[PDB]
Amino acid sequence: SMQFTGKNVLITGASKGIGAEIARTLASMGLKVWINYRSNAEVADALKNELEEKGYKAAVIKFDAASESDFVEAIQAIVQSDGGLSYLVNNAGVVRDKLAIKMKTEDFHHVIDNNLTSAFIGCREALKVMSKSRFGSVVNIASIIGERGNMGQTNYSASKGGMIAMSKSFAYEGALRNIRFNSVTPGFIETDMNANLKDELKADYVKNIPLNRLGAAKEVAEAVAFLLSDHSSYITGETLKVNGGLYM
Amino acid sequence: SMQFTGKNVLITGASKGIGAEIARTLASMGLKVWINYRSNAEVADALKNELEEKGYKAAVIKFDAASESDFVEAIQAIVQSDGGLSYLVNNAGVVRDKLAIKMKTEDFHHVIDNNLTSAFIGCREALKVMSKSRFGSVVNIASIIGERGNMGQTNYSASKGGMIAMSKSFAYEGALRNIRFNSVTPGFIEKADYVKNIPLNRLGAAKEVAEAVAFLLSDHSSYITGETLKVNGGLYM
Amino acid sequence: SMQFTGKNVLITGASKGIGAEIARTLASMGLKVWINYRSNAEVADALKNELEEKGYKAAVIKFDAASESDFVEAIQAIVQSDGGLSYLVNNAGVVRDKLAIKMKTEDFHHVIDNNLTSAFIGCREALKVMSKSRFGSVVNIASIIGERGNMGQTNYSASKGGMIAMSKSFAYEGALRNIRFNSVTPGFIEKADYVKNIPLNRLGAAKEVAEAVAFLLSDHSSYITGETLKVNGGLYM
Amino acid sequence: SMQFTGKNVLITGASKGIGAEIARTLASMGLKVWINYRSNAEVADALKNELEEKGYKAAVIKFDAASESDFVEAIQAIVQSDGGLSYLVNNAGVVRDKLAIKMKTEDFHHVIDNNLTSAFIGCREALKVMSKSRFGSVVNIASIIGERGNMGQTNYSASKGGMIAMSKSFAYEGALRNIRFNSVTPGFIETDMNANLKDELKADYVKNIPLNRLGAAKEVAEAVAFLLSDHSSYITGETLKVNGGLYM
Amino acid sequence: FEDIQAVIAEQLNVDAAQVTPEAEFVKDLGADSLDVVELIMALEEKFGIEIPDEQAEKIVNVGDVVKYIEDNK
Amino acid sequence: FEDIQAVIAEQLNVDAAQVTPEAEFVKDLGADSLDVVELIMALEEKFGIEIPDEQAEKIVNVGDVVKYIEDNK
Ligand SMILES: NC(=O)c1ccc[n+]([C@@H]2O[C@H](COP(=O)([O-])OP(=O)(O)OC[C@H]3O[C@@H](n4cnc5c(N)ncnc54)[C@H](OP(=O)(O)O)[C@@H]3O)[C@@H](O)[C@H]2O)c1
Ligand SMILES: NC(=O)c1ccc[n+]([C@@H]2O[C@H](COP(=O)([O-])OP(=O)(O)OC[C@H]3O[C@@H](n4cnc5c(N)ncnc54)[C@H](OP(=O)(O)O)[C@@H]3O)[C@@H](O)[C@H]2O)c1
Ligand SMILES: NC(=O)c1ccc[n+]([C@@H]2O[C@H](COP(=O)([O-])OP(=O)(O)OC[C@H]3O[C@@H](n4cnc5c(N)ncnc54)[C@H](OP(=O)(O)O)[C@@H]3O)[C@@H](O)[C@H]2O)c1
Ligand SMILES: NC(=O)c1ccc[n+]([C@@H]2O[C@H](COP(=O)([O-])OP(=O)(O)OC[C@H]3O[C@@H](n4cnc5c(N)ncnc54)[C@H](OP(=O)(O)O)[C@@H]3O)[C@@H](O)[C@H]2O)c1
Repeated sequence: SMQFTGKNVLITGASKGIGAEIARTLASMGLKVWINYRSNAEVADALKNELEEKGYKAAVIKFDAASESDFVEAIQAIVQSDGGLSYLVNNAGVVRDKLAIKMKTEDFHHVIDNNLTSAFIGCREALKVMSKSRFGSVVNIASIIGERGNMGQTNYSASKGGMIAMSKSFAYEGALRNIRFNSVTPGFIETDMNANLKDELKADYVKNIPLNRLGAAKEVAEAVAFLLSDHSSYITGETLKVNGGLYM
Repeated sequence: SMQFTGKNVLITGASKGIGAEIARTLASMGLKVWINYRSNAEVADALKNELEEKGYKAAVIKFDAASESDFVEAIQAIVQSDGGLSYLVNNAGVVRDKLAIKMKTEDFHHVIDNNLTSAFIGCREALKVMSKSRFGSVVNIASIIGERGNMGQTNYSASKGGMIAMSKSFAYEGALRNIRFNSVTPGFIEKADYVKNIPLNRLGAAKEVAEAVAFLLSDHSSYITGETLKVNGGLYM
Repeated sequence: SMQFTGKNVLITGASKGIGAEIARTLASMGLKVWINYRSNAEVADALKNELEEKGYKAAVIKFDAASESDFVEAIQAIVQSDGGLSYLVNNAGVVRDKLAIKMKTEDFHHVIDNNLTSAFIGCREALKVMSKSRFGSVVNIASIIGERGNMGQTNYSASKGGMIAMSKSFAYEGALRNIRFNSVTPGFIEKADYVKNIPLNRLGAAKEVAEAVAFLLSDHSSYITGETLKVNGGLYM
Repeated sequence: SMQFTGKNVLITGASKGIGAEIARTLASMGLKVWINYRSNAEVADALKNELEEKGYKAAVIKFDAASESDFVEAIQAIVQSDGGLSYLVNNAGVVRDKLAIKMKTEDFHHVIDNNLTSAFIGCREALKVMSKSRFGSVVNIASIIGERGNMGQTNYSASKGGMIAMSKSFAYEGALRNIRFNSVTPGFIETDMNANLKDELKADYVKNIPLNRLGAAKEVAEAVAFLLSDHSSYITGETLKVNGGLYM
Repeated sequence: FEDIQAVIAEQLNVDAAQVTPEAEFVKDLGADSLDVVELIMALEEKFGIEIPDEQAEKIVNVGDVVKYIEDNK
Repeated sequence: FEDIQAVIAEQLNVDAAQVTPEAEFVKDLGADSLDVVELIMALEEKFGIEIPDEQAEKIVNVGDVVKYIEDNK
């Protein structure tokens, strides 16, 4: 485990993937996790039922993280039920890869709006509900390619890079009320988002990763847990690389 | 002066300030500068006159860098007039500072759509027109804020951090074509108590930014792509 | 607490300050801490007693971390006693600040040989003993100075910037062996006017550094190698 | 060309390689270049004679850059002849690659002493002879692998990384007298230092370099020239990547 | 088809014999991708108007290129 | 030699038939480098004392390993 002074956590896009495994990990450390989903609740409720049967406190909550009014009401309901929100994790993310010349301002905005704007609302509402309680930790799931860039991901990289720079400024804004903002920039994780991909391009990656494997969603998750826990109490505006050596 | 293989350049938001001073600089090195403006012609043509008056080549052009059709069509007009396009500087930027809790999603979008999306259409048309000639250089004007962040600038930090990471990805995409992509991050350019954080003990002058940009478009930086060049007097190392 | 696959750990320069507080922390999580000291036993055994008194395991050991034979032989002694070695923290450091023009080559070397070369023998013996077990974690304690520099610390900035880049290279070398290498860069740890540059408006406490180190040695960071983890209250983002 | 307010420049290890091409470039921009060599003057004098025959002002000067007394006297003689030194370039560098377990504290120190200490003396003596004249630019040739690390180069990376952090501090120290320190971190340049290397490992690199070629020593050189020239007058404590996209 | 043969063969440094109708652009004629996007765009410089992504996705070998053109004529 | 065969074959997951005297460690038996450094060091765990770098440089295939050992015995 790891100590937490807080009690509950909101994890946008937590139904599947790294978001799921963040919820399992924070739950099994005795936090109350609010699994967010946007569309089909059959996977989110299944996760919630997996976690309660293990004896952890869990819940599900429906909103589009890119929708301001839908996001703000969501947290308000979390505060109303629990009397405050201690930990936010902006995990919600989409990917749409295209060579720039075939890419369209819809495809740029689709990623910006879902990957960047959602995180802004999160961090913002995170200041609001946490300022008076003089405590808080937020973690924005970014990506290696916000630090490095990548071919065919001019929209995804634009959004992850904004998220890392934006998180730095929030950390300035919330630092005096002991509200810390950090980012996690994972390498290539064995999840839903990149599962469908050419083996010619996948073993291509493995041979560039010094640790010689794709990372586990549980491994991004426990790094997010450290950054939210109290062990990280002097760490703010940092970016934690979880990429097995793929970029240093 | 500095060696340029290319002939012309497009400078978004160049009617005043740092954009004007990149146009002034880049013209004095022999390029035909395509100044654009969004609103006031009067001052934009003043600049075109000031440059043409020193015996440089210079042209104005009117489009909103956030508007896809206006800017795509612009570049198409410049290609059709001058034969092609060699250099582009995504200089167009806005600022609307606020603490986060006082900031509405409109206040975020106004900066993202106008600092980052504009840089996107720019770079994307750069790739489109410079590929057949296999040659080009693009420079995106960011800020120290895209590297450090800043209190009251979560919307701007977002758009400049975007622009930096987006630029690196374009740099991957156009290398297949000897089309280089790089960013410049200026610090404080010309209260005055903020000078104590700068090691050079002064506010950098816009010409100091224009020459950095000129170096990144020039042939000297012909092996530099994907880089971010800090012009900040040492404020952030 | 935190999950550790390994049993023991060696902490260079651990008799006092941040080193003592890494020993105290890492022991309270169940590891056998091998404190070392270079000179004063008295205070080093005080710490060994304080830990053993709370029912933790703990051992002192005497060697100069700059002295190749002393430290190679140390680790050989710890292997021979405890069967092997799992974790190492290169914490040994010195400081001798001066303006550059007042600084003699001896004043440079005293810091390089004692902050960076020590980290070298450490990491190098880490690779030597942890390979057969295919498991380990090494943490080098750097500083915000190795990232930002600082006036009057060209010798220290050199040794901490070295240690960071050296650590990344060791991380490449031992990945072939599931041996992770990472750095921690603490900011100001506990005049007081320097607190105005820290966003958290306070000097970090050494336990806040020890737990960062513990996280980098623990199994949670099992996909983190080559990273640099800033523990600086936001002084440098 | 490019404007320079200064007149002469000292370039440690300038006889061959990138150091040579720095000297050609700064010379052909009308600077007086002091080509340093450590051992055999047949290549340094040949370079000096190449440059004067072109009509540029050049010279040669013998010292081991890692030798403090030998370095300090060298600059003193440069000041005595020319009445001051405007521009220093710490180019002098050695490489010795070994897996860490086969590496020896001699091999660590050989690189540290030659790559790092030499640069310290340079920057230091650079403050001295430039402080009273309220002008100066210094450029330390580092390397990509001071930023990234690399397998088998724990000694080289240690030294390049120190050089980049050390240059930052000098830039603090000399900033008020308008003395600027910058580093150039090149990628893989087609010179003497890496010429002898397996084609299996060389084409390995090329396919990782987005610009799809090894850089030219002339290309590191013109980037050093920009950083010394006046066009860079607001740039200090920066690190300029000249690696064709190999690292971003 | 003959002028389609010469276009893709100029477009990526291969002679017309390479262009058998069902030689693939990537497994056979040896091309990255921008190569195929810029070829398709180059093929829309024949004014086959803006043939859709939903029909270009299925382009892999030169014969599909003869389709989709003579479709969108 | 027989025990030399079994050592390198354990040392890098290959059976003894692979070990023909002039099979190379890298072109034949399939090994990176630490693999060969750690093998040589493992072979000095036979107490062939610290055979020099200047004689190990020339080790490429298993027969040289039979040399340099029986030299430094
Ligand atoms: N996996 C990697 O290799 C990698 C590496 C870097 C970091 N990450 C980051 O990790 C996060 C996602 O995890 P994953 O890679 O495992 O992807 P995934 O399996 O696709 O999970 C992403 C989840 O986010 C949800 N989501 C998206 N937009 C949302 C919104 N507006 N409101 C609420 N939920 C929303 C999803 O949407 P649906 O309704 O569409 O299911 C889905 O449940 C992202 O931030 C991604 O960019 C990925
Ligand atoms: N100077 C600094 O301290 C600092 C810091 C970092 C770098 N820079 C960057 O420098 C750039 C401009 O320099 P500046 O500070 O001198 O700013 P400025 O004084 O506001 O000049 C910016 C220019 O961009 C124009 N512009 C804005 N949006 C545009 C659009 N969509 N299309 C076309 N033109 C547009 C301006 O607006 P109007 O037509 O409304 O006048 C003006 O001509 C920006 O990208 C800024 O982010 C500034
Ligand atoms: N606290 C800060 O503000 C700050 C900033 C960044 C991080 N750190 C880092 O923290 C580490 C130590 O923390 P500290 O600041 O609390 O320093 P400290 O108070 O000086 O403790 C440093 C320890 O290292 C020992 N030591 C030095 N050289 C040694 C050697 N060759 N072999 C063995 N032990 C040796 C010390 O010397 P003695 O035996 O002489 O006592 C002492 O036990 C250093 O690497 C420092 O660079 C400090
Ligand atoms: N080439 C690359 O791929 C690459 C990439 C990163 C940057 N660089 C850096 O570029 C510099 C060298 O250029 P190069 O790669 O072209 O190497 P090179 O051809 O080997 O040239 C290096 C020169 O430095 C001299 N030198 C070394 N130590 C010296 C000392 N103490 N005093 C005076 N001169 C000394 C040499 O010594 P001799 O007497 O032995 O000739 C030689 O003339 C170094 O800082 C290197 O680390 C190299």
